[PDB]
Amino acid sequence: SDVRYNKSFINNRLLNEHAH
Repeated sequence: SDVRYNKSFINNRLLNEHAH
């Protein structure tokens, strides 16, 4: 059960580096 910890921690940071 590691869906938010790594599988959607790295994918979430691409939108933060681009938007913010």
